[PDB]
Amino acid sequence: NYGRGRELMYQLEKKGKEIKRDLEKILLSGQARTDVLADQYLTNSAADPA
Amino acid sequence: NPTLFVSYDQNGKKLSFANWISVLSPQDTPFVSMTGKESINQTIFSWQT
Repeated sequence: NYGRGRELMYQLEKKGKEIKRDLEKILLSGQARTDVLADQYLTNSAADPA
Repeated sequence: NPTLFVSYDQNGKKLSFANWISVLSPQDTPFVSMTGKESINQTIFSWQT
C-alpha cells in the first residue's frame, strides 16, 4: 500500500453515478409498458388468480 | 441403602474440570519469530541491490 491510495477505493458515491445518463435515455426512449398484471392493476378476482 | 455415604453415593457432582487445554502440537516457529514484518501496499513488490 505504497502506491494506490485514493481512499482505498471508496468510489461510486459521486463522480461515478453515471447511471443517471442511462436513466435519462431509458426515459427518453421508445420502450413499451410491458407488464404482467393484465393492465388492470386491481384484478383481485378471488385472490389474484394470476 | 447405604450407611456410610463414602464418596460413591454422593449424587449431583460437578466434575471439577480444569480451566485450560494442552495443545501439544508443535508451534515452534523460530524463523518467523526472528524475521521481521513490514506493511506492504500492493500484492507485488520489489527490492533493489
